[PDB]
Amino acid sequence: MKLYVFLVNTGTTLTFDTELTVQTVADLKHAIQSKYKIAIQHQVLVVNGGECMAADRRVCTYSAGTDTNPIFLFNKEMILCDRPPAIPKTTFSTENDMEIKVEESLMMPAVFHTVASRTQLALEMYEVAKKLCSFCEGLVHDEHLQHQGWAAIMANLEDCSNSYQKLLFKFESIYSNYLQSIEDIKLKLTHLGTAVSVMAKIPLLECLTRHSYRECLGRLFFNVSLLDWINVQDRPNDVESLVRKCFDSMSRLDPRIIRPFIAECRQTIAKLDNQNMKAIKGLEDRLYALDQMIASCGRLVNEQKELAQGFLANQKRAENLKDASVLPDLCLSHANQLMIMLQNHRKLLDIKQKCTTAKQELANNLHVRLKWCCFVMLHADQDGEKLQALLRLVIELLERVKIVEALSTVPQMYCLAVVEVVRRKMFIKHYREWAGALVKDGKRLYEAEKSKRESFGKLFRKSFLRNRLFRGLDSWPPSFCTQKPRKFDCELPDISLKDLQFLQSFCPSEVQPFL
Amino acid sequence: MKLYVFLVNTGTTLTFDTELTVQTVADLKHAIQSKYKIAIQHQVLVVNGGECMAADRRVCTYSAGTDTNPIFLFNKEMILCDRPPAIPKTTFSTENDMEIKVEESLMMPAVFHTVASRTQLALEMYEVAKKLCSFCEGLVHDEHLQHQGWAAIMANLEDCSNSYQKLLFKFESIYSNYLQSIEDIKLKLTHLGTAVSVMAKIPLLECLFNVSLLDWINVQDRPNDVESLVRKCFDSMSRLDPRIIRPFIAECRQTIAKLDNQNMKAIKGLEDRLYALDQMIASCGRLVNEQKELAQGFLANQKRAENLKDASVLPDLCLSHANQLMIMLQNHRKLLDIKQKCTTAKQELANNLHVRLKWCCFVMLHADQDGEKLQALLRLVIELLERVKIVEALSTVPQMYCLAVVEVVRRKMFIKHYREWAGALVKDGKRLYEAEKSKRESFGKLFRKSFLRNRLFRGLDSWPPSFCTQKPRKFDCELPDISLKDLQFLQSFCPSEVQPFLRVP
Amino acid sequence: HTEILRGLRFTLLFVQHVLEIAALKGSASEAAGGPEYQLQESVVADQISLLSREWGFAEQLVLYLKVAELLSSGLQSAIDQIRAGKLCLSSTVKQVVRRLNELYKASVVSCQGLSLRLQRFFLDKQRLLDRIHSITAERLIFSHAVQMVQSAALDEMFQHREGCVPRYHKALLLLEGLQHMLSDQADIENVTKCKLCIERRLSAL
Amino acid sequence: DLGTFYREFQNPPQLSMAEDLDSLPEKLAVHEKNVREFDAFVETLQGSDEA
Repeated sequence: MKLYVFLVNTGTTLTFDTELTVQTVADLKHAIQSKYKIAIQHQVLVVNGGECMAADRRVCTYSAGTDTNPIFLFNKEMILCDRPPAIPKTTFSTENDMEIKVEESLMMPAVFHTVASRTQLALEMYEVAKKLCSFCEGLVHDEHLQHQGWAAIMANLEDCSNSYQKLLFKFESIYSNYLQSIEDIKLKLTHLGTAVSVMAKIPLLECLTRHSYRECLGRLFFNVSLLDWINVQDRPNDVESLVRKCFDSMSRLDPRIIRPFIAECRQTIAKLDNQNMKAIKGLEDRLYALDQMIASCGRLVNEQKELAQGFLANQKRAENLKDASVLPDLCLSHANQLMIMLQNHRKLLDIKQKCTTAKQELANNLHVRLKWCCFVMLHADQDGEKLQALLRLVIELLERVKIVEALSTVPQMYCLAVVEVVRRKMFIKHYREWAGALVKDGKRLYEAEKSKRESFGKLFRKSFLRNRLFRGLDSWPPSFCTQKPRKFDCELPDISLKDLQFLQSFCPSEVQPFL
Repeated sequence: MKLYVFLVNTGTTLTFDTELTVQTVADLKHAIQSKYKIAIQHQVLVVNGGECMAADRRVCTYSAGTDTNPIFLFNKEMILCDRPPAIPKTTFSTENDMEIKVEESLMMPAVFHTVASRTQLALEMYEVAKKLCSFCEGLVHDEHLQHQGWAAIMANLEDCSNSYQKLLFKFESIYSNYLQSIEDIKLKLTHLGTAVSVMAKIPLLECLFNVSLLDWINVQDRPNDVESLVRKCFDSMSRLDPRIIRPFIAECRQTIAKLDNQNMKAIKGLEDRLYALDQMIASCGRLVNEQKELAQGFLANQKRAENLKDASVLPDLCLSHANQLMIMLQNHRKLLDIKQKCTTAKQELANNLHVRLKWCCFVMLHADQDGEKLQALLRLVIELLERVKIVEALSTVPQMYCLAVVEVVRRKMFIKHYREWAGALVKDGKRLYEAEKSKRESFGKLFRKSFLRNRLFRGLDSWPPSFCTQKPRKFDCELPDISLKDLQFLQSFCPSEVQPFLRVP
Repeated sequence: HTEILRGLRFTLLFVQHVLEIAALKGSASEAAGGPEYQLQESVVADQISLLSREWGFAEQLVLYLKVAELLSSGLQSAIDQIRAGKLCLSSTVKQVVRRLNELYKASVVSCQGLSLRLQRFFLDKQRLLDRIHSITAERLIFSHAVQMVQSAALDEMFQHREGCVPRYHKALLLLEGLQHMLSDQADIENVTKCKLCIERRLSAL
Repeated sequence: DLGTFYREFQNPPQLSMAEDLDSLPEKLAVHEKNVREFDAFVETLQGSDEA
């Protein structure tokens, strides 16, 4: 067996050693350059099954390429060539000899010597008769491989089409979300702009020094506002930049521009789904007729080679006999038979020309169909690139929406946080006074009771009644509320009551920071 | 290595298989009785250093058994008998037959066969003298072993005497302490009588009905009640009064004084006995050396006689033989005198050790009975000095009863106050903590730990310690339910003597 | 045939000793004597006993109840063996059975009287009597025998070697009957150890 | 061996009252019955016999 590749558009099989299994797909195109020669850029290769051979894979992967299943190749440059590509015609020189010598032998009288010369002529011509439709069997391969490669590239195109359909479906789903999210983001962007306006006149307290703890003295006037901090965190983005980019993306994603593009995408889907070009009108019955004619090869051979062998044997015997009563009639009968077999041989020539003509017209229709296929491929590539870019933009919008939502509340959360932190700073004061008082009293109680109990036990330890008549005298108080509770809220910054004052009087957050 | 044991009383070597070594003292006694027919119960066994055999320790643990340091077996049978034992000898008629032949050989004329008889006689005589020397040395080394036996029993005696003297001194000191406390003990007993009279009246509360505290004290550790304790103390005081103990300790000190009789522990004439018997051993060795020399000279003279066939030589050579024979007879009688002196010295040492051991056994038995008596008296005194501690405890019982009642009622009152105090504290603590936690949880829900949780307003995730949120653990759970009513009842009924311990908050 | 008379006679002797123990437990607390007798004892110990006598009365009652049970069982055995012809009807059986009957009558009367004069004491102290685990006649008899032997040994050591023999004999005869009363094998082994030690001493004498 | 005799006797090892006293009256009734029966029998112990 051997590795094989087949060129479909020109209908040309390619023979390769099975040994080449050790080399990649790029190496296989370069092997087509090594034995044959066509520039790699022209080479488009697909397998029965439709997979477009990835350059890095080795042929061992793909389960085809044999004598009985080469891989399909296409010179898309030749396809893009305006011309209908011509036949890589083979030079069948033997036909010239056959015609010339056939006429030569026919001209001379059909005497037994001339009939023997015609017998030799038959030995040559009607034996190469087998070669003729052996070559036509090569073409028979060519034809059914053409159908198979046609189907393979159509599996490839259909795969591209389902990828296109899924991509557009996801696009229209995310845009169905955007259907309401566009007005929602308009509202939320009004909200963010409102928030930006709000951040003016709500100063970032001098408690910045404490919020950035490491700097307080560690870095060893301007009323810095919440602006120039919100955007300072996330330095490169101005937040105003966030609004600007949201508006820009909204404009590009507007249905005004988007819906016509999706209409073009739908038309691209329709063209990808063009069953008319995807099919060939009656190629199956065409190949069925070709099957009938290749069968006619064998049938007619069963006519000729029979007659030829019989004539050869009979002429040998009769000429060796030199019988004048048998040679004339038998030889002339064989001459008329040779005339009819010459008609049959020429019929071989017409069927050869007919099958080559079939090759040519299928190749021309296939040239047009590959032009359509390449146009669809290019349109699909463009549309896929654009769809991916716009999907990236849509997801950018659908993430910046959450970023805007987060950054919108920041004045509300600043107010809530400042009020809560002052509340805790005062509640800890109250709780500390409270715990101090309670612990003082509890320690007093505990020490007094412990002193009394020990001063008694010291007397009662040396007694006969201890633990025999009187029980439980060795117990102690539960030591409850005796020691100061551990710390809490020590990590809260030193925001003053005067800081809430610093805010509220001349920095309107709209009342909310009021306690 | 091989095991040997000794009967010091007579001085007979006892030899055993090594199988007894893996065995122990009791097995040693049984083996002694079985193989040598000495009763087990009569066996007193001692090692160098003065240790007496406990029946438990394996014999080798006591480092003895070799021929130079065996176990010493002292027989009670032989000390119960008044007379000293008899000692055997190595008996042979060969000595007397040899003497008779030497006397006869002196009167046998000068002929070759006579000289042959002479040389045979002398060759045998050398061996006889050698065997006499060996037997004598066996006896004398056996004596030198009887001496380590006596010294071992002396060591045991000294250890026993020191222990007995220490015990007597200890009892004398403890008895002096008791003697200076007889009046105090009697006063404490009178006080216990008073305290029992008091306890008879103090009601016993339901710490578990005309039950008094005395009845409760009585039902404890019966039938050893307080009356039994007092009478036992009085019995011991009766048994320990100095009119008995002082004479008894006088008799004891007399016992130690007789234990100090160095005239019996030390063998007088020991040094002389060694100085004489070892010198006699040296003399017998020299005598046997001369005997061997002259026997070989006899052989040489026989060699000369058999070859010098001249009739004038044999008579003179036989005169020389007669002079030599007289020399050999003198040497033989000297060796036999050495034998007699050694045997009589062994018998004399046996008798002297017999008398000294009779004295030692008597002294040791007297000291042991005195030790038993003193141990009993020490136990009496210590038990009495503990019973007086019990007596003092019982004397102070009635006061401690009232004080414990007062303490229990006060503790009930304090618990009543403490539960209220803790209830108020926990009420307030739970109120405040729940309010604060509700507010903080509300703020956490509003903040959603999302927006500025740590970026700007750092560390809002902190809570109060839940201090004073749960009530204190239980305490004073086992105290008897001594109501204030019970204390009032005791103040109503208890005698005046223990009222001051009740009339207080 | 007459060995059963040995059993009855031993029962008689043992109860005649337990009755002596009971009498000693009575009002007259057994005091010491001689010039060494501290005159303070007859004051202090006598006072305490006069204060706590009723517990001694209860001990006397349990001892009398135990001797009543012993005599009842012994006489029931004698009754059965006389009725069945297993025991000789006359001769020495007469005197032993009649003496057992006399002692039984005395014991029944004594325990009835002590119950009558302790009825009030029991009704008063019942609340305390629950906590105390009942003191049994076996404990009392064993303790009395042990203390008798200890006292006799002390007296013998301190030159009184003559009057000790009867005390040892009485202690031995008490323990001989005490073993038959105990059921726990540990207690029986203890009693046997003490009895065999007393036997060793008596043989030494 | 008086010494070891005492030494082991220095302290030989030792060997709800309401229940026994509650059972007491029945016990004494039983005892009275028993004494009556024993007296009634021993009154009849006048025979002659030997074994």
